[PDB]
Amino acid sequence: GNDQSLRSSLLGLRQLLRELPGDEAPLDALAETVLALLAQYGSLRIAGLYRVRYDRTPEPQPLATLGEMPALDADDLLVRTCLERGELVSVRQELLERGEQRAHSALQVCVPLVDTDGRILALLAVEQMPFFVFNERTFSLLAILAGHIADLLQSDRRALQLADIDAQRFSQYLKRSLLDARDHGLPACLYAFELTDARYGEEVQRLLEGSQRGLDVQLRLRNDEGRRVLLVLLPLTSAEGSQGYLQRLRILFAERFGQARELESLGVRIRQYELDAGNDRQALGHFLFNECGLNDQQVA
Repeated sequence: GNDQSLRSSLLGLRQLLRELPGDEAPLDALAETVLALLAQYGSLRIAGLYRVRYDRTPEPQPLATLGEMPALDADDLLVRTCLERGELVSVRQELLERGEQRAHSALQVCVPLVDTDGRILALLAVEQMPFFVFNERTFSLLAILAGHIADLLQSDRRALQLADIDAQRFSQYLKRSLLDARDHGLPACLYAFELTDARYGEEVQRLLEGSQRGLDVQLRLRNDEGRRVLLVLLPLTSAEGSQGYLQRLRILFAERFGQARELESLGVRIRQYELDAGNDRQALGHFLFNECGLNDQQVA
């Protein structure tokens, strides 16, 4: 619902990124797009996007602006606090209620774009947004969006990392889904498909791999019982979405194989794990290693 809008925005951004020449710095090239996306989700009126250097200081000249963005500062406390802390920070509501923003010449909120490593890539500095959005629901969707954007921009150093790009993407997406769940209660779903019948194993895996679509990420593995397992993560997906995912998958299996066969008749054992906040912090381990028969060398 809300989840598909977010996913759609992120898929749009990933597409632009993928089409980018290659001599072009993604943060420079797509800055206006990133600012527009942030503006749309936070109903922002006046804002700026700034590059953040390797020492957590911002470059004063904006990559992009929205509305009548002022020049920055000299050492604005909100700007400093945000980059220091690597977290979103806001002024107190009462400053806005008093009308004290023009005098005091202050911002309203600062949002850092931090990847799954805790690397700060960019700063969103908001001068103006409507009072009715100056709240925790909005601040939270900005933080969610800023993190996923930062992860997508992280589109280098995998040209310097040793792992298959597919394993690298699954690992990053999983960590991010864990943060989305722990920090904001956003849902995601992991499906594990264990292929127990070696006659159909090959073609089932091919069908499953071929089904991959927008943001879903997969990892091909062998478990401790000798059997192929295909792990599928559905980021930013509610229960209605992840249940719908399997319904589509069953239709696909029916096209390919018997309409008179169910997936399970092909030796497919399905296991599912909904990521949560109230979840056990060790329960994902039991799912992955034990239930799925995997190990911490294959999933980390």
